[PDB]
Amino acid sequence: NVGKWGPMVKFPVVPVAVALVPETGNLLVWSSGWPNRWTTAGNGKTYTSLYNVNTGNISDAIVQNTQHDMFCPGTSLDADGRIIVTGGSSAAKTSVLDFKKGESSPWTPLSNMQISRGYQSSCTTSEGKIFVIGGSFSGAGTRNGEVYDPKANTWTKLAGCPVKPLVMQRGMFPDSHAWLWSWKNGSVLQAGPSKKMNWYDTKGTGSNTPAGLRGTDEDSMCGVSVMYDAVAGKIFTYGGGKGYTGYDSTSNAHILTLGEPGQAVQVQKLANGKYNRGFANAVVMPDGKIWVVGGMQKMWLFSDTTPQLTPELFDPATGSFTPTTPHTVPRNYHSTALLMADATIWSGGGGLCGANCKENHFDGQFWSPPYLFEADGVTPAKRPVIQSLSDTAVRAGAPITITMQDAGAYTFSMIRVSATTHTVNTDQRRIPLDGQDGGDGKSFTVNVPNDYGVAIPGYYMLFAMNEAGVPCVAQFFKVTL
Ligand SMILES: *[C@@H]1O[C@H](CO)[C@@H](O)[C@H](O)[C@H]1NC(C)=O
Ligand SMILES: *[C@@H]1O[C@H](CO)[C@@H](O)[C@H](O)[C@H]1NC(C)=O
Ligand SMILES: [Cu+]
Repeated sequence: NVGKWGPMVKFPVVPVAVALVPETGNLLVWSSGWPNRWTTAGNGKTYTSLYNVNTGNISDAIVQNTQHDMFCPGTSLDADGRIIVTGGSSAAKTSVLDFKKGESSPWTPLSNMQISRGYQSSCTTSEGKIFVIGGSFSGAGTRNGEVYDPKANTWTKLAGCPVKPLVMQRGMFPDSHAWLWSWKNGSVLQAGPSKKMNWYDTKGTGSNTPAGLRGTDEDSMCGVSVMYDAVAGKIFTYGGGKGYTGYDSTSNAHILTLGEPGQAVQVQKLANGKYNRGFANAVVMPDGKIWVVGGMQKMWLFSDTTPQLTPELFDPATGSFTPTTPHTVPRNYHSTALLMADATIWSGGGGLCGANCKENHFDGQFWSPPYLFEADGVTPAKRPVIQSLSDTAVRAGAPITITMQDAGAYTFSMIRVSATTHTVNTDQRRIPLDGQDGGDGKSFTVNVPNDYGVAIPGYYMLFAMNEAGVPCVAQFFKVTL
């Protein structure tokens, strides 16, 4: 039992960026101002397409954003499940999609950023603000840190949050794709890709302080990281290279353990993965395993060379990797992967290099992990069902009563609804939840962690896993301020 690939789909745009839409769980994908190519200046618009998980069908490409070419942006989901995309080819702009108004309805404008930028990272802070830093694909000026207040609809520079301490030594865009992880009291850990990690404080006029080196790791551009147990403060990191392009990626794997902001982050070095990867994606699953898919060995853009076609499942409880079933198409630069509400995992994309470019990959597939199958690894297991939640918009600390269709012993986790492009996914985090049996083996009460630095505001998927480890299809709910 190594899981199983689902059937292949082929979008009418190259799915370079993708987002899970709250409530439905549909998968929204976008490229740029063209379906199949990009430019630095962009086309003043974006093509998007949407996979519907209720029907299994894909809709044809539309120009859904008519003011902003959202190639190479920052992405974050805010406290209400709005997808906020910054910069990129239209390097000054902020756009927003509110799913409630229609998954295919026009993206609408928000305030321009103070500093124009592209290939920055964006994250939603414990206050529900949006912090960006870096990003020199486009724009101008030192790409210092700024913060978006979505109540005020303003962007403010944070003099105390310079980019300098995160910049790597070599290669293109050394200030870009920071591994940003929101934490307690408005803090953000930049965990990489520079071997030097740094705390940022997004309150006030800003502050920053070293968080320590990432053990013995080297600079790791377009390595991956994921916060697989926010309650324990754990982040898994893998791979990357000394520069954006030009060098061999690594199979280095670490676990970071966060304590208090401004303190030193603990780093443990694991056994290496079997495959070295740059431009991979990492996805945390409801059981706390991490799936690492794609990437290449010697890093170049728009290239299918030295592809790693065999993904790996990492289990933090064993500190070990296991290979899963190979795919046939490379998933290198501009590839994406994302957890779906049915606990399968999207993988696809790659390329975006013009008409008749053989490195364009419009396609992808959904990977069903081992937990969806019986011990023979081929028969689909029966799945539990959440009938209801007591509440769907709860505060930090607040209880939620979860009513299962069938009586039994269940475990729970909530995974933050997320989006990804260019290896960057700041939105994804897992919180394991202790469930209190309510008497009947059917109603269970959990509490949201009491800290908004752990339970970052916004939408989550609540999964219940039965005694076999088989997860249900998630319910959505939000954590409010
Ligand atoms: C897609 O749409 C068709 C009708 O065009 C519908 O019959 C079908 O059930 C939907 N899903 C799949 C997976 O074909
Ligand atoms: C939050 O951070 C600020 C620094 O901006 C600090 O003044 C305060 O001590 C922190 N609050 C808590 C509850 O730790
Ligand atoms: Cu790119």
